[PDB]
Amino acid sequence: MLQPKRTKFRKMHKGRNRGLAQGTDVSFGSFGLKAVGRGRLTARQIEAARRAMTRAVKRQGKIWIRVFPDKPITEKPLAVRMGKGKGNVEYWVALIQPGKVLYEMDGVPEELAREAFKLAAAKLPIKTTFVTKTVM
Amino acid sequence: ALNLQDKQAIVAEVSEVAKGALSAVVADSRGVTVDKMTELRKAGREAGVYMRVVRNTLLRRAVEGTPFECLKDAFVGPTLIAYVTEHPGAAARLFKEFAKANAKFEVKAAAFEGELIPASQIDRLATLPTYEEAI
Amino acid sequence: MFTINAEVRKEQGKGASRRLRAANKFPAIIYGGKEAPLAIELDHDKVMNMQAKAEFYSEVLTIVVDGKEIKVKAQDVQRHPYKPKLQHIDFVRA
Amino acid sequence: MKVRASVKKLCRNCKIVKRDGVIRVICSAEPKHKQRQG
Amino acid sequence: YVKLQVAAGMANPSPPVGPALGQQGVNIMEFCKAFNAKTDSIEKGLPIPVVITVYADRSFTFVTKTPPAAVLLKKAAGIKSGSGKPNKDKVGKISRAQLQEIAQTKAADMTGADIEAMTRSIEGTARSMGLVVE
RNA sequence: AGGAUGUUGGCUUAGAAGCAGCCAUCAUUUAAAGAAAGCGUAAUAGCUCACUGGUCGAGUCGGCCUGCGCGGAAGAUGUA
Repeated sequence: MLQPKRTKFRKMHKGRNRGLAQGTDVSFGSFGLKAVGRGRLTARQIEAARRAMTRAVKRQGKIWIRVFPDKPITEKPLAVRMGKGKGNVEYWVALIQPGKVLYEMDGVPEELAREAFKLAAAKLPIKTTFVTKTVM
Repeated sequence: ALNLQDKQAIVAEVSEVAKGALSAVVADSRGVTVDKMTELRKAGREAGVYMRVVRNTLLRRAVEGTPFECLKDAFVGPTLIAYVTEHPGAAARLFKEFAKANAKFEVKAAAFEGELIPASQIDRLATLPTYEEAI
Repeated sequence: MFTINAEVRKEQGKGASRRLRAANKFPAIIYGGKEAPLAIELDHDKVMNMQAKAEFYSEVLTIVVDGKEIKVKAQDVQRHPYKPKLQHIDFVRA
Repeated sequence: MKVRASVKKLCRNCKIVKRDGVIRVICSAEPKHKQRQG
Repeated sequence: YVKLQVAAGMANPSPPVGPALGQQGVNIMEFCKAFNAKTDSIEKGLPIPVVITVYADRSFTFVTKTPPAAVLLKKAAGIKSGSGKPNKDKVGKISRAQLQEIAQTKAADMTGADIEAMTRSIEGTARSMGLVVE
């Protein structure tokens, strides 16, 4: 599970998730999984989708993970009233905007990359699409 | 399937063989296993006869180049052509005993002389001796 | 060889450019050389098919505007964030 | 009969049919492949 | 109608031949010594394939063929067993000449129009069994 | 209608013959026919696919962008 090794602060504001994404094109590999929806990606979802793609291509070629869950999310335990300070950090998320490229793959045929990305997309809470590297 | 460049090349080659040969025998060969074909191929190579199954459309194109344009009508149904390029006949001969013996397929029309040859009367070619008989 | 038909834009801005993309077109610009830059409109899907070929970004294209051919090269392309669409193209005079 | 929300062709012989507004999968080969959306 | 690969001047055994065509209606001893009778001329220890041909009255005829390519290639490489992992583990060498010999035998049994073609097929086998042609 | 030859490819195994598994996947005759896509056998056999010739005779194929619909959709007094 991806997680920052250390942070300047432990807890962060909720914030908002407006706007479109940066890094909207395949920059390392040849095929990419681009998010068309908006939402959060927990570190477990990222790891689950990575394993689904890693096993799909039988550990072949190269795989990049363009996102990183750097935002901590706190929760209050059960049977606890409101107040008495912010909750404890439970997991980390990466904010996703439409157009964000999540994963990139290289070294495999396209027809195999589509199935690998299709298996991984089933683990993610946001709608995605298949993209390929283009001549800028 | 077969790109247009393919089929053009298939025609060209069948046509070039048609120029060199001297006796063409055409037959149906549907409903015969590949072993009996493989056997007929060793009998063709042995007897110096060139054997091809080719699309009836595609043969009509080869033929027209000369002098087999009588054979057009022989290209309705499954077609097997027999080009005796070295010596004449022997194919006409070979096909009939092979035809009779195997009671599958038929044999259509042959062609020598730039004249179509009728199914029954092919017995002419199928009895012409050796070259190599005039001595 | 790619030839493109274009029309000169009547007005610029965010409001005008979004109306173009709603009308199955998209703006572009032609600069380079000593001439003044020229703002043009392009038919989207027709240009979208041409840019799908790798030589579109390497060879020299001709844009006929007011019946006048201009030889240019594709400089930069602004694509839609998540749709197979174009938003803007920079053309530099060859 | 498999009653699920996502019906799909499981082999070459599976056919998609819509009967009375219900998407169904009928297979002339594998009776296990018989599905209906529900 | 059954096909076997039997050792030259050897026949009869139960796990080898017996049961196999024995459970089809075939007279064992007859085929045994007829087979051996005609396969006497074969070199010692050449495994030869025979196609046995039985008719409704349990009587039979058979054809003898040339030994398998794998066999001749085993003998030509002087080995006993093909590679367990052909083309990952190499287990020997036949010259182009040995290929050609085997090809002419198997030519009596091939479908190649030329020496070269037959040889190429034999090479195909030789590759298939991790023997290099050297 | 054909779907062949080396050949039951090599290894393994009691057997492993396209079809438990491992490795290889060449070559021939080909119109075409994978050292086999699925069923089948103790292993063969046997069925079928890929592929190709024939018949038919003008369209047929599968991706994208979008509009509107379908399923997914089970609660308690009574349609609600």
